[PDB]
Amino acid sequence: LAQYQKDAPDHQELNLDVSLQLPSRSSKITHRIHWESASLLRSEETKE
Amino acid sequence: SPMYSIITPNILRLESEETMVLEAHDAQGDVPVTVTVHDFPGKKLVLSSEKTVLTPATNHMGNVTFTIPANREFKSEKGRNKFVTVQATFGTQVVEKVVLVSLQSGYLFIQTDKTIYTPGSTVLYRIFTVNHKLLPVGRTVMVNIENPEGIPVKQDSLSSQNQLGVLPLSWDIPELVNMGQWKIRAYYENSPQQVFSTEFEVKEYVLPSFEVIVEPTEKFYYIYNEKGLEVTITARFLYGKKVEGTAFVIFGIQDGEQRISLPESLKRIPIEDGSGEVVLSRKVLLDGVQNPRAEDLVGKSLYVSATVILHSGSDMVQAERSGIPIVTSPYQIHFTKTPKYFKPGMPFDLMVFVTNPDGSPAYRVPVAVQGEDTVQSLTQGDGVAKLSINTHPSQKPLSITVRTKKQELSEAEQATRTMQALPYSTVGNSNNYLHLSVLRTELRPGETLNVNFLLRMDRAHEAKIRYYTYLIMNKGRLLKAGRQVREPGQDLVVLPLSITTDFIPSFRLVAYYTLIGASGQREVVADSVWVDVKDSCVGSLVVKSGQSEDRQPVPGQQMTLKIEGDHGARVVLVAVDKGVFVLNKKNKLTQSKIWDVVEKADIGCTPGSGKDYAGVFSDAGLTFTSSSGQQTAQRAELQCPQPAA
Amino acid sequence: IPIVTSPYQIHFTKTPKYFKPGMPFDLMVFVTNPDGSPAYRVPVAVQGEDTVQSLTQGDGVAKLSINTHPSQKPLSITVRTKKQELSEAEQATRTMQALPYSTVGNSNNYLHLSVLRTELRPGETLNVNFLLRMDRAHEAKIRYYTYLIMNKGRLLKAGRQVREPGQDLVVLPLSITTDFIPSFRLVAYYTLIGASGQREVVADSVWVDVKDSCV
Amino acid sequence: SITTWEILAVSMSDKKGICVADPFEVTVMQDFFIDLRLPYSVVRNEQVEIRAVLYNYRQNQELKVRVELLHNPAFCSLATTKRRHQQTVTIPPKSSLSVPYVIVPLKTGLQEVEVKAAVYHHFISDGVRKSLKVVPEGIRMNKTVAVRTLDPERLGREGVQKEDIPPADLSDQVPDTESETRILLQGTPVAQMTEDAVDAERLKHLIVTPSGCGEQNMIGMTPTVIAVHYLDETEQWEKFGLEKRQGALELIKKGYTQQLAFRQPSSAFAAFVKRAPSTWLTAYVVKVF
Ligand SMILES: *[C@@H]1O[C@H](CO)[C@@H](O[C@@H]2O[C@H](CO)[C@@H](O)[C@H](O)[C@H]2NC(C)=O)[C@H](O)[C@H]1NC(C)=O
Ligand SMILES: *[C@@H]1O[C@H](CO)[C@@H](O[C@@H]2O[C@H](CO)[C@@H](O)[C@H](O)[C@H]2NC(C)=O)[C@H](O)[C@H]1NC(C)=O
Ligand SMILES: *[C@@H]1O[C@H](CO)[C@@H](O[C@@H]2O[C@H](CO)[C@@H](O)[C@H](O)[C@H]2NC(C)=O)[C@H](O)[C@H]1NC(C)=O
Repeated sequence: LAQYQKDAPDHQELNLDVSLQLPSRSSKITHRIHWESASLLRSEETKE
Repeated sequence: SPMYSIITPNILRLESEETMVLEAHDAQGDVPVTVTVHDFPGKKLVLSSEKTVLTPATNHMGNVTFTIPANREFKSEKGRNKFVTVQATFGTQVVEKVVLVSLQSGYLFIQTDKTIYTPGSTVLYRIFTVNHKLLPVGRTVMVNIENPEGIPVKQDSLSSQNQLGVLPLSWDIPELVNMGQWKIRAYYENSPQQVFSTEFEVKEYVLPSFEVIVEPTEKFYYIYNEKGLEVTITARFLYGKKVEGTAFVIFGIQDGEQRISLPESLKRIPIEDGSGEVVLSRKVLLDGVQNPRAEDLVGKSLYVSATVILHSGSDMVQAERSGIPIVTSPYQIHFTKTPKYFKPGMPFDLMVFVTNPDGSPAYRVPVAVQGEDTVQSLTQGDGVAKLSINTHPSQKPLSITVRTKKQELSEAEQATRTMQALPYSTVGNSNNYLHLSVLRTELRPGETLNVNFLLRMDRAHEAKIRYYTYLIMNKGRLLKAGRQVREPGQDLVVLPLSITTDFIPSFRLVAYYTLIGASGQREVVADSVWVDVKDSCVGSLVVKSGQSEDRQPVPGQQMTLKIEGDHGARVVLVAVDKGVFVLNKKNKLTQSKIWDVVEKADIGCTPGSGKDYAGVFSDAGLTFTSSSGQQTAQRAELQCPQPAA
Repeated sequence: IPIVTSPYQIHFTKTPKYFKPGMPFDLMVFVTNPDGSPAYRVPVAVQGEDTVQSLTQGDGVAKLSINTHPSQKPLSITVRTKKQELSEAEQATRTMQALPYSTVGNSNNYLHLSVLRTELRPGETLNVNFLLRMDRAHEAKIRYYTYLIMNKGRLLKAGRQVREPGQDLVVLPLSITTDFIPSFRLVAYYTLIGASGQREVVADSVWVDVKDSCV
Repeated sequence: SITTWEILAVSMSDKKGICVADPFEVTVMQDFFIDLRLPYSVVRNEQVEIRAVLYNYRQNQELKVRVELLHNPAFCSLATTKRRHQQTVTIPPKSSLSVPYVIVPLKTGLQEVEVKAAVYHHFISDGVRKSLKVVPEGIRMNKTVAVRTLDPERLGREGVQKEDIPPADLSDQVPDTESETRILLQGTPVAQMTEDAVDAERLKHLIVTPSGCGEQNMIGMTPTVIAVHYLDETEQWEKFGLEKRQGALELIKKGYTQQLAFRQPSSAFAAFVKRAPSTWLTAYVVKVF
């Protein structure tokens, strides 16, 4: 029961690497999603 | 043998100084003390510094300090409780205790140049970064700006090191924006779970040229008033001249969070000499509600909405007064500053907190105990009245009921409150107590306060009491501690305490004695009391006019701003039109709200006393542990226990 | 305009000259400017021990206290100001000698009064504290106190305050009205037949200043 | 600007801390002035009324005022370069008078409007120049382009996913206006897969003092050692008692001190040192230690 906890199983396995290809395309916006940013919002704005 | 003792607060904080007070009782000769802080659970060793020697020349006292670092290993767990272990080795005998830890590291205050902005305008904002002592600290801050439905649109990360705790920053509002309430949220890098916030509004406006004040005669309504609620209107231009116009005013009822409007309460009054007056009668209010009972109206609240237009017809201001209670009682009595624990057979002091129905403190209202009409007293400036009883040695709880005696008001209008106090439990029912008594005044820095220590015990053991041990808790840390010696026959001793600026806004004094009594058993008896201090600045910044004449200067004129303040201080400025504040005066920062935030961060939960010596320290916010075995109750919750209410 | 070495004048004019042996004693120190006007917020201290310091209130009165030993010898009391920047030649001082209370037959049974020191306005309450000191064989015989108020050369109010055994301290609130202006004296005493069957009276008194205003 | 200003001052001292000062009020005023009260925004090419209010705060003097709306290339009115739009009014003392004018916006943007006034028989005058936004007709729309799920294991096959977003067709768009595209990403918070641990109510008995022979010292030390490790990882010391881990630490340290007393000189264990060494007990202590 201690080893059942300690390193307890959990449903999270987030390891997402998401990148965007811009219309201006001077650089590629790239972020990462893990457990500490599971409920974190990531937003970007354009003017066109 | 002598008994070794360690006193510390209940809760320790990251990134701040923590006071550690070491004492030995009944000790002979010098005893070296080494100090160590470990982690909990397990052993990784987080702090191994500091040592001292308890000396009989110093009455075996020794205060040493330390600081808790935080790293990636400490900041790991963010959601659930974690603890550390304090180790102090007195000669060859070690005393240790597990302590609860808070992850908070200081305070963040955010000032904005306006409380409400237009699309396409600039927001100027300064973030003041202070520690728990309200002194400027240099740390990295994470700030975020969120939308009305909670979407972060702009975020920053910057350290205030070598900038004297000030982060001046800027951001431009786009014209493509959703109007409504916008929120700025901020937190330190090393404390991500402690989130600070302040709000502002985005709207499409132009500033008005005048302000409208809606003034109820009394800030409540008494249901059986045949005349009804009178609300005076005051309207004047922003530069201070009287407004001539016509006001349209309508009343309404607020029940919980939902507002109900009374349509036929509408009146139309001209505003003459900068003023008007409107009355909502008792018949119209009862005609508005469909419930003909006056008893069900109690507990709800009223609101007023006014719309005033000048007689030129070129400008318009809408004002609102809200939260006006419908009550049977023009006062609210609370035992919030009264301890719930009495000393049996020793007189007990009552501090009665009386407020107006909105929550503002009541001034010079006479209250009395329900038992015996002879004991009466009037409230002071802060709404506190002083009453006292002469307690019998009842081991049964003592019910205390206080009722006001203000003249002309009927008995249905006299407020009352009923509580039940609890008896102090001595060790082994030895009936040996400690009683504290003190003056009750508004305390300013620079005054002295006489602390009175009364001993109660049999005279066979009074010669064994040679000292008292006192400590001062202020803002969640130990500020001062020491010994007060006592010669035999001196059951009462007096200690003058000088008030400095460090004691603001409130502090608790604890005191105890110890001996081996009864059948050869170690006994600890303690007492505590909570004292309020007048809310003021630690420093003294004043802004005034340099010129003494040319009242109302011309637009664009040069004038001299005179600034008197503490030497070495950095001051920030902003000058705002008051018409912004007539539109939206919410979320304005002030010094009184700063001390209110500090008081909400206090770890003490009771105005003094306790069920025993352990309950005295635990309710004050202190931990004690002795080498003989007597120690405080375990506490694993940061917040205070909630009253039954 | 006085030519002086001292910018202040220290007086024991409001301090009683008689102490209670073995029971702590209160000092009311009246400090004035050289013309005679009261000095505001000047710190004075006892000459013995630098730790006991206090600042004057609005009426020029500072509160100091000692923890007295049972010396039947008179006790010399010297008070010296501690105001910063000013040199020791500029620090005022005053020296007096207080006298011991004599109990009936040297029975060492005393009465001690203590009270708050504030500017008193009409409508405020004032807590009067009565401390009994005697051996416990005669503490059950003291069942009451007798108090009287002297104001403007006539007795204004008087009564009894009862006491139960084991309650050596009792508290009596006193509401201040306009009759107490400008100053009044409170006296209090108890009585019993103690020692070898002898009638004993022990009393104590204090003078209180009231804020000068219209009735 | 003619108003009373409220100045907020906050100081920061390295020894006296933060101090928010009391606000200082400065009333700036002129005896005669104009206040032109524009709306925040106006519809382009629709005639609108502006309200210029003129104030007289003499206590016993009414004033003859010539007030004039100036010519504007961005706003059509009666004011041209040849012919000016001026009026002659009279303001009673301790009173205000409003002079309406009518104008038409001609071009979009934050454009300039200027008015002036001057009094006869005194040389006191005022002028007000403000700018207000000329907005083309139309309204804000915040429509949604797409809302879809991202899962590279599920979509696109074998951990790689590609997905496009077309721009909005927006045929109702006002010509030559800004149009933001707000992109948002939020992960999926997944939790549970944890069963309940033992509530540590009846686990308070396993604290046993080690005593006796070497095997018997291992029997008494057995439930004390494992219970601390279980309560560490289940973090149930809140219900159990934080003081009892330090008390159990003394019993675990007392067990290890008593366990080393039955050690054979060849690093082996038995009930006594006289007894032949036990292979199973030697393996069990290694499991415990
Ligand atoms: C368009 O923008 C509006 C804001 O201008 C948003 O709708 C608002 O949603 C909040 C609740 O979070 C309501 O309190 C407001 O009343 C809504 N505004 C309205 C209805 O104008 C949302 O982003 C978009 N809403 C619509 C209907 O398109
Ligand atoms: C704990 O010890 C420190 C020693 O650093 C004390 O600080 C000194 O206190 C004395 C007397 O109050 C002052 O005269 C010194 O100026 C202080 N030191 C410095 C560097 O300023 C501190 O007061 C002690 N506190 C307690 C509660 O015992
Ligand atoms: C002495 O006796 C007189 C009786 O004339 C007392 O006067 C009355 O006191 C009571 C209680 O204080 C009041 O309720 C009455 O209103 C008083 N009488 C009148 C006519 O006003 C007086 O208080 C007594 N004084 C003392 C010191 O005992």
